[PDB]
Amino acid sequence: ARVKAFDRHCNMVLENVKELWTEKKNVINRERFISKLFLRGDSVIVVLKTP
Amino acid sequence: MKLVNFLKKLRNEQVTIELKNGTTVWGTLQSVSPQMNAILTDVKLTLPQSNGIAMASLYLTGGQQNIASLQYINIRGNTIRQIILPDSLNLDSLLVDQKQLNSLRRS
Amino acid sequence: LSKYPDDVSRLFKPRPPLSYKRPTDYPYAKRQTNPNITGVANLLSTSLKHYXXXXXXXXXXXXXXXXXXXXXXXXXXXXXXXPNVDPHIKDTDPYRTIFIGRLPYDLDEIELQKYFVKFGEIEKIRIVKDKITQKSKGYAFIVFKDPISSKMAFKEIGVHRGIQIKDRICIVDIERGRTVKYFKPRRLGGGLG
Amino acid sequence: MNGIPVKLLNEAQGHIVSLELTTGATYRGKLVESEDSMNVQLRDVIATEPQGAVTHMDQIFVRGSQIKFIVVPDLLKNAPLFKKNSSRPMPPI
Amino acid sequence: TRYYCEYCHSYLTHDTLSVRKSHLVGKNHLRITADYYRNKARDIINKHNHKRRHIGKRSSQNETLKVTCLSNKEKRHIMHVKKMNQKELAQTSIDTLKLLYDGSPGYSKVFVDANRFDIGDLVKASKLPQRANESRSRDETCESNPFPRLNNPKKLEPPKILSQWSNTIPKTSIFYS
Amino acid sequence: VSTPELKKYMDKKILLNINGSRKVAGILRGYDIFLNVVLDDAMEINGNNHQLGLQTVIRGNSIISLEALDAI
Amino acid sequence: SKIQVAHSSRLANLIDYKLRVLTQDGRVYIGQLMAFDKHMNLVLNECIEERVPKTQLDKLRPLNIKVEKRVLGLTILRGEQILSTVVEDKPLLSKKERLVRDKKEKKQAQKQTKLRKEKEK
RNA sequence: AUACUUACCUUAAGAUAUCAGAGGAGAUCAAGAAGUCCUACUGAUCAAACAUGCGCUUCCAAGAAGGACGUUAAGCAUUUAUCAUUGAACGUUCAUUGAACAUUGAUGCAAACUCCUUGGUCACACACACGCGGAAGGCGUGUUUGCUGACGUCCCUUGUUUCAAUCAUUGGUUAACUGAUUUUUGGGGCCCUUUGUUCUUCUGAGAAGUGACACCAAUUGGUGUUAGGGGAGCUGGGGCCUUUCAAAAUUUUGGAAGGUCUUGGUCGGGUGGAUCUUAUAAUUUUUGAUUUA
Ligand SMILES: [Zn+2]
Repeated sequence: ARVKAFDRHCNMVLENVKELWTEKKNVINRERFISKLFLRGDSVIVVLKTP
Repeated sequence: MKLVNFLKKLRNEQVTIELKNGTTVWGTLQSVSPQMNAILTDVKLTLPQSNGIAMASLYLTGGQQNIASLQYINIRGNTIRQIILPDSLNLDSLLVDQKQLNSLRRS
Repeated sequence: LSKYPDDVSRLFKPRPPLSYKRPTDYPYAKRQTNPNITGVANLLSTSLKHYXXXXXXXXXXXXXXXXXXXXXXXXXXXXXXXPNVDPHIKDTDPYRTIFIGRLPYDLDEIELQKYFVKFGEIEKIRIVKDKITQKSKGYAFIVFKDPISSKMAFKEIGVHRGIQIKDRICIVDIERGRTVKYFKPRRLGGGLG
Repeated sequence: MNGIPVKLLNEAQGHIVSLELTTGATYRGKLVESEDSMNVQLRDVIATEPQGAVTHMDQIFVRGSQIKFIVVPDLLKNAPLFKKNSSRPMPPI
Repeated sequence: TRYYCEYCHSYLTHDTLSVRKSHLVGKNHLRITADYYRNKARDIINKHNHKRRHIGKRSSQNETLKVTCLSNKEKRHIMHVKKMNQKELAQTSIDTLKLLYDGSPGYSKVFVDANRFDIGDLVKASKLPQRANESRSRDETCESNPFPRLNNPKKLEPPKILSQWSNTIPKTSIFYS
Repeated sequence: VSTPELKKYMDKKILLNINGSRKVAGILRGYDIFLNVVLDDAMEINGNNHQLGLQTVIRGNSIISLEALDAI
Repeated sequence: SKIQVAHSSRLANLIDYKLRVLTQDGRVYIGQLMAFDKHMNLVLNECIEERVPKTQLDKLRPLNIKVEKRVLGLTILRGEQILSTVVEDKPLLSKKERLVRDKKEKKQAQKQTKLRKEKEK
């Protein structure tokens, strides 16, 4: 997703969120579109940025 | 610069909240605390497909009879993982931050 | 038992020891969050499958204020580059000028003379006015004939700096428009006190 | 400073408390001294392991941030800490 | 900063650990403390319930019984007697097995209250600071008291009896002492 | 802010339960305001024994509790 | 539970209500909150703590649920290991009764200060 | 209570609505800063308290809700009641040595009885459709303040309710009648768990009072109680009606006054407390090691 704001805590507003994960039991990869999100920086492990 | 003030502009707004547990919560914000203890009236809350601790934490909150419909839930800040705002709301209005503006004029 | 006997025995008389059985949580060996963490480099494909970017427009709203502040400061500096050529300032000695400010509006120039003739003979006097209102602005420029009574008029014990000219305390300086090296007025970021 | 609950824990000194720990262990015994940081020191401690056993420590000192809760005795239900309106007798000068 | 002591209604000008410990061990604090806790309990026991008692709405009420009131002096007297008697029944314990096992080989390790090892180190540590001016322990063996009925012990104490029914006992015991 | 009250345990053999099953027995050489603990002669007890060198210091996050094995 | 909790109340307004606070373990504490703090350390009067067992958890899956209650009475729970709190029963005495009670408490407090001023004389 | 001695300790910071102008701080340089700050200034939004409404909405009597940390109950079904080394017999059994809760349990399924606490067991009425005062929340209007409060009225009654008689006063109609209120007497109902037979004390309903009383420790210290109902005066709010004035095109709006009804009451501070910022996203609660991989 694209980032709207920053925090000291890396609380991040995100706009037009794609999110995607992996159900491993076999595997179904599930995706969800969430347009306006406010994400706490505690869960945030690694922010990678594409050019 | 903290963003809780952003949420403080959101009284009487209808969000969902996904928790660090995996609990999903639907219902309006009445307020929010300094360290993001968000109090929420008119909740119904759901647990997607499972986590046994989350199963207990869901059922035991009363009115389960797996959507649990509850009048009023305070939620602690370090439990709130992510919070989904309504898409009707304009982010260009809210992030302006009159405190940050005044601090720019304070400089 | 603890220090006093009575209520430690009778009143407090605490809880039964409490019934224990098997927990639900995990007994420390497996408190884990998620050691099977993602391997991000696959997702560098899916962003191509994600494929515009929305306008931010709030940092623009703050950036307008920041750019306006820098533009007003630059217009100031343009007024800073743009006082020997000035016709209001008389080409006398700068060391024999005394500046007065914080002046009451209705103060007549003959009274300004009367408060100022005590130290030296005054050569000339310009009280500063608005050019569009013609209200007296509140500051004036005096040149005496010598430097030493301008200095004695600068030395202020029992006299000028603190004198009550028309029921108000005034302020009394040497002229620094000509004299000191870096002087800018109030309009140009400077000014004193 | 403190706030009401850790003031209560400062109040219930020398009386039979019961602590769960985050491990599931519920120590029980007399409360020697609590600190403001909720590190609590206990005496004649009878312990319940997570496995279901019971043992007897003499002298334990459990750290605050692994306390799950603490149970004080019942009477502190009626405590002057809880009085909402007790007025202050002219603070010192 | 300031530590208000709600019992003493005094302040501590700057909180630190040592003035807290020294105050909470202080005898003035313990006295006002004990007064307060006793006081809350005697208030809650004194305080009448006074429920709403929602009276329902109702032939066979033919029998009528006489109530029994008392005088205000008689009320106050019998209430005072009941107060004293509650205070007795709460406080009193039963001695017996202390007085029963008086001569015993290990009485002086087990019932002498801090030689027991389990509660034992308490009563040494729970001893108050003895700053103002002014035990039968493990050393005791069998051969200390060889023959208990040589040096006369007092008899077993005669059992206690309600004075309310003290008039209805067997008059004239068999077998005078 | 307050330094802990381990002053009674200052030289007495204590037994940390560390983390949930680690159990370490030593002598309390030191403590700071975080309950970081310097032990001497640490001897980790598994329910087999394992000695842990001359001095050791143990994180006051990892420490759950500690018992005085020595009498006081 | 049809209790209809106050739509504009937070913790300090929730005082003396009967709560059902829920923790990280999934244990539930039920009782009258009598105090909180900044860190959300609660006291909980007459508290009962309920778990579900691991075995009854199977029945809880997608009904009658043998919750296991121990009785913790006056407990004082911590803000670290909780999740969220809700409200289960309204308090005993109503808003008029609480209001008149607070009036009486304040009058008695002012009177005790008058007695302090008298003993100070 | 006073004196003396000892021990310990002496200050985290800031803000209290927010935004835009009026004016000030009348800005120390030749007409001007920009900004920022304050305010019994005004305007807008927000928050809190109070009052009033909402022909608001929901809940209020053998049973209903909740609980049993009770039993029937060893009810029925299932499972489990250490390891290591050595010897012997045909993996098992026995013996020796060393080390470290509970089977009448535990778990699942119920079912029944008994018991407990709460509630308008209201007022009205007991009938053939398609009421006031309670308790909890939501919305609206109005006032007040921008945090809060601390520090520097009178009378009657308290078992209640109803009915009849007597007497007093007041109003109306033509000494008579009717209505209202008060006092007394008597009867009926309900209730006295008012359990100490009743706001406190005393006496066996009456009397007194509004610092006193009650009580625990050793005159001192501590806690609680000082009430409830009704009426009047006065005051606040709402609704209706009448009059007057203004504005707009007989009507609408606003203000004032009177009457009636209903509800409620009877300036400072190195002070503390509450809320929010900042230290404070590093081991102790809020910037993650509780989806068990
Ligand atoms: Zn004290």
